[PDB]
Amino acid sequence: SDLGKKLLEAARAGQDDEVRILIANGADVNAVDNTGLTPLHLAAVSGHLEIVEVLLKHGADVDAADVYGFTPLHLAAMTGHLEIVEVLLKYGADVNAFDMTGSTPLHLAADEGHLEIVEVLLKYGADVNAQDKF
Amino acid sequence: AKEIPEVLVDPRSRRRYVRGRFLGKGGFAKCFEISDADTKEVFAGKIVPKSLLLKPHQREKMSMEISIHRSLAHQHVVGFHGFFEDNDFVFVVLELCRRRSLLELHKRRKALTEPEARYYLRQIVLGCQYLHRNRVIHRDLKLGNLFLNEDLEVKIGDFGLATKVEYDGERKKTLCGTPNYIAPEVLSKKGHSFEVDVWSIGCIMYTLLVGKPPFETSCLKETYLRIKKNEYSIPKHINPVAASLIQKMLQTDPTARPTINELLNDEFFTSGYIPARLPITCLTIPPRFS
Ligand SMILES: CCN1C(=O)C(/C=N/c2ccnc(N(C)C3CCN(C)CC3)c2)=[SH]C/1=C(/C#N)C(=O)NCC(F)(F)F
Repeated sequence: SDLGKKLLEAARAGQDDEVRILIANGADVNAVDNTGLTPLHLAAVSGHLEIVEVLLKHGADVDAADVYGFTPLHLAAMTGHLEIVEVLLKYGADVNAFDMTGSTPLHLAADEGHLEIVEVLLKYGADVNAQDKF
Repeated sequence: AKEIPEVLVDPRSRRRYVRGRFLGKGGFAKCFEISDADTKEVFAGKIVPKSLLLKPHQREKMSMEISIHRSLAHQHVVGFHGFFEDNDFVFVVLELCRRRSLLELHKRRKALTEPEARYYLRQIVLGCQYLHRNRVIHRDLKLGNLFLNEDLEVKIGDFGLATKVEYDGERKKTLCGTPNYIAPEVLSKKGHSFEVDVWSIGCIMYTLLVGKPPFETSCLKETYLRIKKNEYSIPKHINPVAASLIQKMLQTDPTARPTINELLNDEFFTSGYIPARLPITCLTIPPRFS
């Protein structure tokens, strides 16, 4: 998709108005790049709160996993974007989602010293003993 | 063509490994997450159908990968846990590298900052120095077999094109496949040795700092002519010490490149900041003090 590639670029670059236009013109909000990043992943990790909300309202898959197993919540938690962490949880993000190391958004936030995020994730039911099994 | 058993049984130990998710494939191999049904320990299982091993150069590749890798143990080499077979498949049990490879990092980041290039390149060169001192030439170093563990530590893998040097000054004359970064002496009749690994590290260094490959164009013929003629350009924004080290490694005459130890001791490795740890954000977006 040409609109898919354009929407990925707009979301990464934080171009709010270019994102609203592409969506209105038929852009796949669930477009995926060559390592599984979606527009929501790219807005989340770049700190673009308005684009995160726009994407979620236009049906963005809140638990889309990239080639590391990161959800947009993993990326928001490791980069310290508290408002995006909250918006994602409100849109039903799995607070205990596991990446391919068995790490939750909480493990990643703790490792990066984002202790405000650690506190918020514990508030929305993050389990410190979350364990991935086979 | 045979389905892979859902449970891998080692006929020696009788350890059972449950087959989980597909991880990757290339040549005759697929790789899967596998777990000890008893200990719950998780490995990468490389699985190769004997239907793809009927030719001499293919049986050679599988056997050579196993005999070379099983003899290796280093901080910067993929852990080798074992190998076994049934009637239809060869199974190789490896260390699972949960943070993918420098290929995935490259596709997301393109050009790294210099400190991050310095962090990764030192680990590549240490792993390769351990290989060269054990008389192992890898011959196929590429972003995709420079694996990362949970600590973003580089692990060299995929020893399928590797060879053992049997005597001093030996020039190997054959390869059982086509290397990713073709050294000019591989394109010639004169044979090759350890210095193909230094060429490939030069290509990887250029790619990490520049964000594209030094020789690759659309036409394999144009590419090979560029290699033979040593035609490439280092953009002007690369620091001089880094540019100079790319030029030492990307030379036509293999005797003029640095040895793996001379490469490890290059000024590049000491000329700027040496990160202790990279943050996990470095897989997706640039770092500041790194
Ligand atoms: C060194 C051992 N090794 C690994 O540890 C590999 C790890 N790959 C991983 C690790 C974590 N996640 C994935 N995913 C695909 C996930 C699936 C779920 N999804 C949501 C997220 C991604 C893949 S691949 C490998 C190889 C070796 N040797 C190998 O690929 N070799 C080349 C071959 F196959 F060509 F023979």
